[PDB]
Order: sequence, then C-alpha cells, then structure tokens
Amino acid sequence: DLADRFAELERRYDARLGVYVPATGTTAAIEYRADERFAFCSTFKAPLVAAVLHQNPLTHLDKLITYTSDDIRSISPVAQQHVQTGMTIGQLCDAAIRYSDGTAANLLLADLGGPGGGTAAFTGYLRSLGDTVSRLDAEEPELNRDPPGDERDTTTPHAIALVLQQLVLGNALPPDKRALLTDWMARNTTGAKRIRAGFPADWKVIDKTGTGDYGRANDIAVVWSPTGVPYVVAVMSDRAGGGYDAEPREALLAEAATCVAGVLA
Ligand SMILES: CC1(C)[C@H](C(=O)O)N2C(=O)C[C@H]2S1(=O)=O
Repeated sequence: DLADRFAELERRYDARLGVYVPATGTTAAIEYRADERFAFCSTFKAPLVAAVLHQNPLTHLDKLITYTSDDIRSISPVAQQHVQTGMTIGQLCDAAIRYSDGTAANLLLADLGGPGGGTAAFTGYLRSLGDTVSRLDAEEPELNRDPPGDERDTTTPHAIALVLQQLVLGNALPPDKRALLTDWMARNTTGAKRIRAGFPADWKVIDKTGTGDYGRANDIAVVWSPTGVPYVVAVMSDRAGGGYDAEPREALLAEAATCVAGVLA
C-alpha cells in the first residue's frame, strides 16, 4: 500500500523515486525502485572518507596537500580559499562531507592512487564491503553530467543503504575512525530541506546529499527514534523527462521521508 503513495508522489512532482531502508529485527525492509540504478552525484564522498581512514593510520590526517588553482574545477566553497596554505587530508575530509566541496573530493580520490585518478581503487574499496553493483568512473564534475541510460557513475538505493549501514552501525571501520565519519556527517550543512525536513524534530539525523543535472536529488542518512532505535534510509530522484536542464524538486525527498516515518512508528 505504501507503494501507492511513492507512485502518487512520483506523479505529483514529475520524477522517478528510489527508496531503501534495510530491515531490523522489528521492521521489514521498505522497497521502491530499490535495485534500480541512480547516479551517485555527490553521495560517493561519504564512503570515500572511510576509504582514506581505512587504508591510512590516524596520523595521515595531519599530512598537508598543496594544489594549483587549475585543480579547482567543481563547486568548491572550502578549497578556493586555501589555495596558498594547502589543506591537510583531515580538513579535505571535513570539506568533502560537510560542504560537498568538489575539489576536496577529487584530491581524496588522488590520495587512493592508481588508474583514472583513484576511481578504480575507490570501486575497489566498495567491493571489500559486498557492493558488486555501484561503480564510480569519472571525477568532479563529469559524474554529475552522465546521460540517463548510462551504467557509469551509478549505484542503487539497495546498494548504498547497505554500504552506509556497515560504515556507521556496522564494523567496517574501528571505533576511533568510525567517530570522525559520523561527527562530520552530523554537522553536514547541505541537508536542511531533504530527509531532515520530512522526519519529526525529536528524531536525530546524519546525512550526505547529492545533486546533478536531469533533475538529480539524493539523500543517504542514518536516523534515530526518540527511544534511540537506529535505521538506514536511502532516497534518490531524477527528472529526465524535463530535459538536461530540468530543475530538481527537494520537496519530493522530504515528502517520501515523512511517508517512511509514518511506518517506523
Ligand atoms: C557542480 C556539480 C557537478 C553539480 C552541477 O553541476 O549541477 N552541482 C550540484 O547541483 C551539486 C554540485 S556538484 O555535484 O559538485
């Protein structure tokens, strides 16, 4: 029956909607176009941070990187200011999760090393988790620019909810490292109007946003009930009908999350 509202919301905002919530002991998985392929956009920058953290000791974060003003290419609120200081690996992690800083992301790919500036190694890293579906291919900004139909730079609600589960609630990082990821996602600034705006205020919310062309709007989050029961919620959207220059409708994500809340209480 919840399938009738997702499709109802799909009809209202002229969109395609993806939705996965892993299952608990006490609630069944929520599925809508779950195993269907959506574009990452800026959602990759979350698992990327666990990638550095994991193949790197806690002393790495105080390593400094310098960069030319010809590396700065995507939206980069934090990067274009520090072009003369540099940014330590750690600051680049804060940047890339809290502000979606596009350059910071590209340098953290470079820091994984190997072919196609560290995309090979970063899909690499997704496979250690179980994800044999998702795959990053380009750097910022082409991964947002891909045409709808393309299998490149894509994941699924099913695939990415499961990755997140393992990184925040799971044990795919040791507790010391697991705390940085979660704190950075907990003071994200880009999420105000998506999953956060659909759940009541006494639920706590950590999230990493993504936006693209062809109407792409994306949120992956971990949420906590007033009693402290966690869950994982993945919402993904696009609007190819509207053109390459389609507008992304944020309301659609916040509506869908209110639907999910109804079910989780
Ligand atoms: C600049 C982008 C490629 C992309 C874009 O070009 O549309 N921007 C958004 O809407 C989020 C930012 S981004 O993903 O860094």
